[PDB]
Amino acid sequence: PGDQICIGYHANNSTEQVDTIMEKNVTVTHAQDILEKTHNGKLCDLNGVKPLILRDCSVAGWLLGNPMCDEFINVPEWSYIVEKASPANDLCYPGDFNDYEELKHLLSRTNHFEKIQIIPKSSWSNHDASSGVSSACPYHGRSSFFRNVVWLIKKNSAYPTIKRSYNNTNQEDLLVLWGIHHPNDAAEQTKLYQNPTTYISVGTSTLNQRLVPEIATRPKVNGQSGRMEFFWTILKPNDAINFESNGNFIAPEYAYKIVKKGDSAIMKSELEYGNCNTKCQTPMGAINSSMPFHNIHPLTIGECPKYVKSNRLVLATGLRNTP
Amino acid sequence: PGDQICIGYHANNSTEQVDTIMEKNVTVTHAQDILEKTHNGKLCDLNGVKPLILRDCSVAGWLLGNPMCDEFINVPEWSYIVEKASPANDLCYPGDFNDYEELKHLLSRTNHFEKIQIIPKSSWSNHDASSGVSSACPYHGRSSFFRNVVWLIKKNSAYPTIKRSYNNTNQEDLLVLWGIHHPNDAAEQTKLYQNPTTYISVGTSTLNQRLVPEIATRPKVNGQSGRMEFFWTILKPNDAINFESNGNFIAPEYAYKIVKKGDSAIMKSELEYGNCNTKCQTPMGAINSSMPFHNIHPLTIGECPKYVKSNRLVLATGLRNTP
Amino acid sequence: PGDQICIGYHANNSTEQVDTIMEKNVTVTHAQDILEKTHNGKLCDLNGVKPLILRDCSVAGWLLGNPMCDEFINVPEWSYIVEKASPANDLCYPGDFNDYEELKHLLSRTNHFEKIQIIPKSSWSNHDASSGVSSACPYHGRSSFFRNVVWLIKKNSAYPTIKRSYNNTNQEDLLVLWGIHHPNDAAEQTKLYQNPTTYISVGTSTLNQRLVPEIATRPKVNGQSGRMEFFWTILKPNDAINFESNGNFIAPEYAYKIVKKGDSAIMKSELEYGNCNTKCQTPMGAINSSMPFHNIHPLTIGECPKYVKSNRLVLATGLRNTP
Amino acid sequence: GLFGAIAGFIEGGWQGMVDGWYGYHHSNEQGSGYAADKESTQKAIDGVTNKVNSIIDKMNTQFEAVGREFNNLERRIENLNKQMEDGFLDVWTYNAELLVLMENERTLDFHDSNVKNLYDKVRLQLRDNAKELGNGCFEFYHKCDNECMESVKNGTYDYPQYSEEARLNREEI
Amino acid sequence: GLFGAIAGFIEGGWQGMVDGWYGYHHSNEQGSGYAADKESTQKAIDGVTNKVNSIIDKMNTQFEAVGREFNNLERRIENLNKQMEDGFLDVWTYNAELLVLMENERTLDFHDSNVKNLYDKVRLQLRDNAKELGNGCFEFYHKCDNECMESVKNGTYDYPQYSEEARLNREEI
Amino acid sequence: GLFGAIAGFIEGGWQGMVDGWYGYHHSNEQGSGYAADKESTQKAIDGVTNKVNSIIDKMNTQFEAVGREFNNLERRIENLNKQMEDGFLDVWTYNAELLVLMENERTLDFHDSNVKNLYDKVRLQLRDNAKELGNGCFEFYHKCDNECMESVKNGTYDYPQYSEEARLNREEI
Ligand SMILES: *[C@@H]1O[C@H](CO)[C@@H](O[C@@H]2O[C@H](CO)[C@@H](O)[C@H](O)[C@H]2NC(C)=O)[C@H](O)[C@H]1NC(C)=O
Ligand SMILES: *[C@@H]1O[C@H](CO)[C@@H](O[C@@H]2O[C@H](CO)[C@@H](O)[C@H](O)[C@H]2NC(C)=O)[C@H](O)[C@H]1NC(C)=O
Ligand SMILES: *[C@@H]1O[C@H](CO)[C@@H](O[C@@H]2O[C@H](CO)[C@@H](O)[C@H](O)[C@H]2NC(C)=O)[C@H](O)[C@H]1NC(C)=O
Ligand SMILES: *[C@@H]1O[C@H](CO)[C@@H](O)[C@H](O)[C@H]1NC(C)=O
Ligand SMILES: *[C@@H]1O[C@H](CO)[C@@H](O)[C@H](O)[C@H]1NC(C)=O
Ligand SMILES: *[C@@H]1O[C@H](CO)[C@@H](O)[C@H](O)[C@H]1NC(C)=O
Ligand SMILES: *[C@@H]1O[C@H](CO)[C@@H](O)[C@H](O)[C@H]1NC(C)=O
Repeated sequence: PGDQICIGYHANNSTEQVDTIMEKNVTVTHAQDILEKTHNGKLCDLNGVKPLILRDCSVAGWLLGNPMCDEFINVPEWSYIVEKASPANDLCYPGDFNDYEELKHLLSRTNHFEKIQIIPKSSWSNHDASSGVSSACPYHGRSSFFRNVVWLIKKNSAYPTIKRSYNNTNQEDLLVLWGIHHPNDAAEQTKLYQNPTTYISVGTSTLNQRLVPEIATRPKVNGQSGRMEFFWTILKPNDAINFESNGNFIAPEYAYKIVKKGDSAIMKSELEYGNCNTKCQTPMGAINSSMPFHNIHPLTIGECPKYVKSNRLVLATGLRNTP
Repeated sequence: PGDQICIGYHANNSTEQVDTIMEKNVTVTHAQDILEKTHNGKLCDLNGVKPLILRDCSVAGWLLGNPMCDEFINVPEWSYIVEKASPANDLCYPGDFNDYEELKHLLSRTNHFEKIQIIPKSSWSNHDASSGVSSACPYHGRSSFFRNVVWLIKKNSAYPTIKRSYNNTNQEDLLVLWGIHHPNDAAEQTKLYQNPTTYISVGTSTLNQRLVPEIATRPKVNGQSGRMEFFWTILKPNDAINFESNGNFIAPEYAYKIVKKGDSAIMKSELEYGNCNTKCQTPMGAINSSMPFHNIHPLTIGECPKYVKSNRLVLATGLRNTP
Repeated sequence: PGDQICIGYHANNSTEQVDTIMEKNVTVTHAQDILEKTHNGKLCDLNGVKPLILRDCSVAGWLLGNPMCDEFINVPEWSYIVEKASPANDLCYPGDFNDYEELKHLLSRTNHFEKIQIIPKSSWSNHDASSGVSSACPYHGRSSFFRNVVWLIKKNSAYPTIKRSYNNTNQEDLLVLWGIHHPNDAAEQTKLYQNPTTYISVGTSTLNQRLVPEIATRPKVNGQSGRMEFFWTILKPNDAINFESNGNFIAPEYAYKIVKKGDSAIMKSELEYGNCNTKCQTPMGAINSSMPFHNIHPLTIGECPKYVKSNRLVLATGLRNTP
Repeated sequence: GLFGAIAGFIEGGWQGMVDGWYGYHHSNEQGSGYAADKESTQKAIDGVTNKVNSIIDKMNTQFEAVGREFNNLERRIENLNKQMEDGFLDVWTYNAELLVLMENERTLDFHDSNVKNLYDKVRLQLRDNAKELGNGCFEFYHKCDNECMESVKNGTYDYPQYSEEARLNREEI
Repeated sequence: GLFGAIAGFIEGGWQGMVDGWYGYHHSNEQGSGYAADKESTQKAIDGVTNKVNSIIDKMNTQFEAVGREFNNLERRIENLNKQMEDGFLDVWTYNAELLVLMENERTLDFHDSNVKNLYDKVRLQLRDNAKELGNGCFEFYHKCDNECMESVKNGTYDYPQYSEEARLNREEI
Repeated sequence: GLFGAIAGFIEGGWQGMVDGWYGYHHSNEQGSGYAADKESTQKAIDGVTNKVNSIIDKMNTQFEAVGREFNNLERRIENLNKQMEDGFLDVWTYNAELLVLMENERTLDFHDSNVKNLYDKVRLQLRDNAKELGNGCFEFYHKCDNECMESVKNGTYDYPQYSEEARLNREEI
């Protein structure tokens, strides 16, 4: 009999469901997904700057210059570094890298190393800078050695005291590597470096250490039963490093200019380059998303969504939809 | 005069109170307590697996084999480990246990040690393995020494160079302990091991050390003014450990096979066994609860409620009760 | 025209704004600011106990007694300690301070040092305790040295073996400092301490160490090319410390009695005293507030509001105001 | 409360209704008695139960403290470790305490809302066929037998069936 | 929901209404049709959009995990570091998941409130010039053309204008 | 807002009313004036005061940053330490900012609700003895002197006292 007006609300064919405290799977007209769950599964540039992918080399193998890591003899500026879990080409000659992790940390705060010759191998007039070579570090079928560091061995049955010094004349910090050799027994000791008891002394404005070789009988690792122990320091732009040793010294030839310090990272991932580009990278792959969250992997680099462990994050935006 | 219908809500004789942002102590018809506040004040077995209770022994005392710790010569599998705050029976002969904390950590990731004789005490033909004994380490009132480790002493005024080697043929990691003796003076040095300057070198695929005893005069601790320094390493399944020494060597006799690795813990508690069983254990006692929260103690093991610092957590479930 | 009653709500000329999840800048009738944003820019006493301001001396400079740090020869009980980012007077003679951070930490748990002479400087009858002085540590233009530690040098071309001992008879812990000198070459070694090859051994109920000087040629820092390495220990109330050395020993003269243990801090700030008193202190200034939050600096000491990184925290208490 | 029903326009609960949280008290010629609205009660029970279960669920990934040991020269990381543990313990204690306080407040208002909705459910059915006494009770303008009472309670009130006898009773008033 | 409108006294939404969240369905002699209430709809769009943006803004200072490596004798601090990283991930996951739950609920009740308020906006205008059917509809006591309808929608209904036309239709029935 | 009263069916607040949050404006032959409802204003004051204190209280077990030093070969743990301190600072900042945003919304809605409740308190008393103008006012179907007004304000309105003169004025219109 009469005209009427009704108040009502939207409804549609949406199936989007949403959770709240009191009810779960509440179908709604409109929702916004805020959780990213997909990546391209490849390693990419970070804003157009290529990462340093070590393939089968470890950071040590790279810096020390394991002959099987020649791929990296001169690496350009990088955004991040990718290292496999258990790289095959690590220390070809068995041993240790002192404060290795503290060095990897310093690497992750770095984007550019420029290799420079700090002590020419040719300049070792009174020692043998050529037989310092092992089958544990094979190159092209013949015994070789770490390329940035030199295994000085006695010449004409005499090992004169070494007193070499390098003054950093660059404007950059420079990373210097050196090492000490731990022989198997006193015979081998006398065989390689004439003197029976030796030391390696290093001096810097801040550094002062004197390393002495610790002989022991060890199982053979990569054929060798001796060990080589590696050390490092950062030489400030106007500082100098002073080496004095009478044996067992694995001397530096090449050091690294720290050209660009910035924010970087060392990613553990097993995958390789994909020739793509992104603003956000993860160990499982890269992310191109406008979502505020993701559940891919916690360890990321670049402008990223915030990592969260959810399988699902959905905001209700519309209202309760009617069946 | 007329028929009527009323809308109303439940009420009862409840005195249960609940808190909110705007109001405190709100009597309510029904509430759920979600905070467990009681424990049995006892240390108990965890899911049918008894804990290892060290009583008055420390982990060092146990593993090195303090004679006052004979209860633990061959301990069965454990669920968790209980150690007092300041156990009396630690290192009976004074000294240090290197990387001890890192060793306790390894333990806490372990459930079962099977002790094995790695170097028989009988095999010391040209050294004295019988006089390595002290009143600081009393057995049954008689001077003795750590049981799993051997204090080798000169024989016929001679301490020949020792070269023992052990290859782990088991399928498990093996925990090997050894030591060095630091005497009071050059005299004591001579009296015990003939040779005046000594060393101990240990070799492994990964381990390389050469220890030299540091002679000094130190205060008397348990009568002794010398010191013993203990070391450990894990010997991987096809690896071998090489000892070479010409004095001050405290030799391994027994080592420990890591049979079961699991999730365990070293609970610091002053209490002892209770012959009971539980599913959740804390250093103050065990928890028998279905509450999602507890406030007994933060450090727990087993299926446990989540610890919280509240005195009270009660949810309103019913509605505001009327007086 | 009939009688009427209206229900309505308060309004005023208030302009205070407040934020909510759905709406920003909501003008409101009454509001409470709960964020404190102001400080007096001064370092003050903390509840009637004055702070220790190190000015340009570092903790090392203070404790070792750098000649330019005479202000701190006898410091009273303190509330907290203020040290600059890069204090000028640190180790005047170049070198290192062993476990320095752990020592700074122990300090932060301390309110009172009472300096004590443990072995008087005069008592070195058979060594030279007087030429142990350097130009690197100038006093008032005159060459001097650390005041609490003595640089023992050979006397009459002889450095007899040192055997000194001190038994803590006090009721308090005692902080003992000593050091070792690292010369430039074997020549200088003999020049200063007769014996060519040397050691320094320290013994305590808990401590056992034997230090050997590590010679190297280093760049000159403060004119000196040598290095001094400092060590510390806490001597328990009935324990004794035993020094034995034949050279390169930098001996203790003054040690520190820990009179008051409490809760303290080492504040890094560049500003100095303000002669005021407070219950809450920050490295940028002091706080007089009843606010539950502040945003000045995270590192605070005393009864303080909770630090938070917000620019604004304002609670609505009143209601939405009308234009 | 927020919705004006519980301890509001309905000033008090009924000890007498015991088979539920919300319901009716009727009064006709056949006699009076309490009865719970099964539907709105079950809805509330489901809501509160899911709420309780959701609170306990959200807390399964909470921090769990671990025993760790340190020596006299590891005081810094010892303290760092302690601050870390207390840090998370304080956060999660806040989270549990606050969550309970916040959802308690919402729960009380939730019940208030269920009641106010129940009252409105009846009111919107009865319209001018009954008088709002203003205390949660509606005085009928017609005869409401037990079956009629049951129709109001299960949302099947036939308004026009009683419309005429209601209208006539309104107008002699 | 909390406000009794959506899935309450207004049982069900309108598939037919497609240009907004809340609105009107009229039916007179000139014809019937759906029309969206733009102002109250826009107001919600403003509210929910700010809400989503404000949640996203509050989560920008979230924790970000960093790679750190440790050696075989640094197991304690390795474990401390993993416990801390997991600690914050768990804290921040809880924070997001709970905030989403809480605001989802409030967003649904917000809509319920917007509808209930729109219903009241009309009800409070029309008064005794129309009858509450009890299902979200108002049956008029007079003739309401398209011009009348547009006045109700924009809050310009003149109660006394029809009071007399309406009064007549009340009492003859 | 959520409850449709503040900035809703009651459009605008009163500058004139200064002794409370919610209250009345009456208008009879004896004169008009603003007056504060003591009960509802005080109840609100208690609620917000308790709220501010509960917020201040729950934040006392908050994280406290401590100075810790690390050297050039302790960069990893220095970094871990910074991440942890920053981590907790970020958590408590979120916790305070968010808690403030959330209770601010509810504080506003609490007031809105308080007004709608006060209005209903009066509405449920007066019933048909007055007409709802729809702007927060009730125009009486009788004469309400100052003492009658006072009766409405303190919840003691005698409906049957004015019932007959109200009915008479209802039926003449
Ligand atoms: C919510 O919807 C999903 C179905 O899409 C259910 O989610 C759980 O996980 C998968 C998803 O497909 C289902 O197969 C499981 O059966 C579900 N388990 C649970 C939680 O029951 C879920 O069942 C729905 N919610 C409820 C309470 O029924
Ligand atoms: C420890 O002992 C095992 C067992 O004899 C050694 O493993 C053997 O290595 C040889 C190569 O020399 C293989 O041909 C055998 O098959 C291995 N035996 C078994 C059963 O595994 C191992 O090399 C020894 N380790 C060391 C370094 O002493
Ligand atoms: C440091 O000096 C104290 C004080 O004399 C020594 O303790 C005393 O030792 C003697 C003999 O052992 C006893 O007769 C006294 O009764 C002891 N005094 C106390 C405190 O009871 C203490 O042994 C010394 N410390 C060291 C390491 O030599
Ligand atoms: C993001 O993804 C799109 C394709 O989905 C593509 O344009 C590219 O990968 C990214 N966008 C940009 C910024 O180029
Ligand atoms: C809550 O009640 C208890 C007594 O059971 C008491 O501890 C407390 O005072 C009450 N809370 C307040 C302050 O209202
Ligand atoms: C809030 O108000 C202040 C000025 O009073 C200003 O900083 C800000 O721009 C305002 N917010 C928005 C959303 O514009
Ligand atoms: C290094 O060389 C530069 C330039 O000749 C000089 O300024 C500096 O003193 C040297 N550094 C040291 C301490 O040897």
